[PDB]
Amino acid sequence: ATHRLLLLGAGESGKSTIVKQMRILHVGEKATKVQDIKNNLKEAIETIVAAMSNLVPPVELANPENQFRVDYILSVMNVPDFDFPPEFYEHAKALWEDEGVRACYERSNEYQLIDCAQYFLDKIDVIKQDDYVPSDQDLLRCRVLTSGIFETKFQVDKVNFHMFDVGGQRDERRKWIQCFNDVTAIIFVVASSSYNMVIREDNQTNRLQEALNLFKSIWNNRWLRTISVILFLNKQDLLAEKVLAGKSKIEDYFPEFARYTTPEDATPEPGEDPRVTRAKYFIRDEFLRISTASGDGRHYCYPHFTCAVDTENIRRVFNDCRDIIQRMHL
Amino acid sequence: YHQSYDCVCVMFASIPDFKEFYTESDVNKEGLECLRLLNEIIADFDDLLSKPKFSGVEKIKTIGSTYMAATGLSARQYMHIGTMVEFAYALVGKLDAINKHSFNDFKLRVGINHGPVIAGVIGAQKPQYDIWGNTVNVASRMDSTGVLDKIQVTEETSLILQTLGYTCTCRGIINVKGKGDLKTYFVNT
Amino acid sequence: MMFHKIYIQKHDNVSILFADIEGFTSLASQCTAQELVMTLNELFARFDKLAAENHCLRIKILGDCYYCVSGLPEARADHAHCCVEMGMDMIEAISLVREMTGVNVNMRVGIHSGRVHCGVLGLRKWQFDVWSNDVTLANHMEAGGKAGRIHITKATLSYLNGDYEVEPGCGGERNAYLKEHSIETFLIL
Ligand SMILES: Nc1nc2c(ncn2[C@@H]2O[C@H](COP(=O)(O)OP(=O)(O)OP(O)(O)=S)[C@@H](O)[C@H]2O)c(=O)[nH]1
Ligand SMILES: C=C[C@@]1(C)CC(=O)[C@]2(O)[C@@]3(C)[C@@H](O)CCC(C)(C)[C@@H]3[C@H](O)[C@H](OC(C)=O)[C@@]2(C)O1
Ligand SMILES: Nc1ncnc2c1ncn2[C@@H]1CC[C@H](COP(=O)(O)OP(=O)(O)OP(=O)(O)O)O1
Ligand SMILES: [Cl-]
Ligand SMILES: [Mg+2]
Ligand SMILES: [Mg+2]
Ligand SMILES: [Mn+2]
Repeated sequence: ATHRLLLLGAGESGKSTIVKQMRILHVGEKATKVQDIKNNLKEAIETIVAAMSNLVPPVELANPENQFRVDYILSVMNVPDFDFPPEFYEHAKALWEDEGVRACYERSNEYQLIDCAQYFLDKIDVIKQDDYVPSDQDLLRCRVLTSGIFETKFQVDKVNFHMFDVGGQRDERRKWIQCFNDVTAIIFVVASSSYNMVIREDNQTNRLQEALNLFKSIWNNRWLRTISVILFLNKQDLLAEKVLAGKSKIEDYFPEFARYTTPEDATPEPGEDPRVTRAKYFIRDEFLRISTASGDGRHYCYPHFTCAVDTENIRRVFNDCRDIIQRMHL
Repeated sequence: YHQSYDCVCVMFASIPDFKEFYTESDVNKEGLECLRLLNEIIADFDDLLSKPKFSGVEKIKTIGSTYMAATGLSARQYMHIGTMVEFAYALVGKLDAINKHSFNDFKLRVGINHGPVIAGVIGAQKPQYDIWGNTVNVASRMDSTGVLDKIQVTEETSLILQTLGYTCTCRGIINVKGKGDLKTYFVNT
Repeated sequence: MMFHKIYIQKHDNVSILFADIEGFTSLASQCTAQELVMTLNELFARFDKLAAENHCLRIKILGDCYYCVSGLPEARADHAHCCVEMGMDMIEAISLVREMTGVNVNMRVGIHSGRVHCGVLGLRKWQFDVWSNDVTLANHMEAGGKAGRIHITKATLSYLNGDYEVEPGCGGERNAYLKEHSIETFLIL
């Protein structure tokens, strides 16, 4: 018995991460990913530093000494083959310790910053080493844009799976069609914590709103009328962290949130703050509210709260997916 | 048997961007998945022929991803020409619908001409109806030298369209392979 | 099923031949629609007969463009030879029709071998056809050919088993597609 799962969702939602977790779960190369991890690191610091003078109001450095390091970073920003001299890591680390740089980082939702920014900058001392070996979590956090369609195959209890990973950005979506025919089920990934952010494509469209429009496009599509959708409400960790912080209020981006109460049948995790419960379920309902409008039994929607960078959470939710495929005879 | 006609309107509707969309990989089954979409596109165009307002439209064939059709084969002596332009608008609606569900942005490029043609079957293999002539050649040139989202017509075709209440904008004089300098117009939508 | 049933099947190890008239638009601008059709029917009827004699399956006729494939429907290891022999007879037939008609007819011939997808598209007016990068290449080989000669690719030459004498094609310098794709062409003597 073989199943063909397709991964859809907007860019940076976590699709490629889900595929990686499949290898760590159901399936020498770490030496090539190092270069990518360093690029993420470089890209992270330069983006924060470049945004400082462009924000309204601008963010000032806490240490005038670091102004020279800022000048340093900006000069090498477009260097094709960067050789990463030990100097770079020193300057980068010093900037990351500057309070000004931190305050700018806090307002990262006001510009385009990769998700692994904080993860890598906190371990510069680890990556700088010439004998550095990437951990599992490092490879999971490493971000590299997907362009084209990739196929991954794995077995789970003698059951075959063919997982297709595609690009989530606008220009790439034109390729999805090539995987619509005879798809066992679709896995729609959503970056739940991206409610206070806008897409890269135009710098205006709200990231969560884009997710919603895209889901409505897939759920109501003419060639997917009988195809069920497994909805991964990804980035649960960043969602909770944001909700608790209290700086960005969900109701400032999605007004309707002010009239939302937690459903009775809600199953919160042990020790989970009510505010987090209320937020994660609100987001789930915005998506369910679309899946409810049409379909009429010829296909359903199966929600799941998810954190792709957690092999623990993924093993659990994917097992739940395994059950859905088999008991529904898909 | 071949039959002559004096006033038949021919149309060639292309999708210039399809060739680029088409690729062969192990994921798309050596281009089969791409052809699956072309089949959906042609099918939606073919379904317009059943609309009562298009009963006078004859689909001749499909060259690759180009759609070839004609009106006036079942013969305001000129209304059939205006109808051909109405059919070209409807294809755009159908292609826009496909784009919506396939996350693409395919655009149609039309060319229309009118005049005498010869209709019938040719060769010795299969009974395939077709139309020939300089009129059919020029219609096709109006497509290949056309612009995306535009309908390019010839001078006399433009005059007929105007009598029917159509606005046309001069594209200028272009050197058409085999014909030389021809003045052509763009229909105003 | 939400996708229309597709009537398409894949086929490996086949050959594709294209043939096209040189300056057909210029020719159709000189003689009556009747003459053009009589001349064109005199030519293609013979081709169609020559097709069956050479185990070639005629696909379709696009005005002045004539094309067929070998290895279809049923497989045949003699494929490359069939198209080569088909071109041979074709070029000769063109010369006879040129003599008794008086019309200046000349055609370029092109051949390539590889895989294709074949069948039909849409709902109305079905017509057997072929699609694939290899088919696209064969089409360009014709465009990059020479008046009254058979232009073949290296891929096709490897199926010929050395039964025909060829010479450097230099198609790269006659057609942009052939160059950008690093194609090595030849010309059968
Ligand atoms: N903290 C956190 N980071 C996550 C989570 N899921 C994914 N990420 C990170 O977000 C980034 C983007 O994820 P990725 O998988 O690359 O997106 P994508 O959907 O494949 O993106 P694309 O190819 O359409 S452009 C990666 O750095 C990844 O590690 C999550 O649940 N929590
Ligand atoms: C459908 C896609 C693709 C790529 C497939 C293909 O091989 C073609 O259909 C051929 C070559 C092929 O079908 C043979 C006939 C003809 C008429 C020569 C085609 C056109 O040139 C198509 O392009 C156009 C412009 O319609 C092309 C190239 O399109
Ligand atoms: N019934 C038809 N079906 C499809 N295409 C047609 C039909 N009638 C004519 N055509 C087309 C439009 C013009 C084209 C013939 O001209 P073509 O573009 O081959 O050039 P040409 O013959 O003038 O010059 P050349 O072949 O030397 O470049 O074939
Ligand atoms: Cl998203
Ligand atoms: Mg990706
Ligand atoms: Mg031609
Ligand atoms: Mn020609």
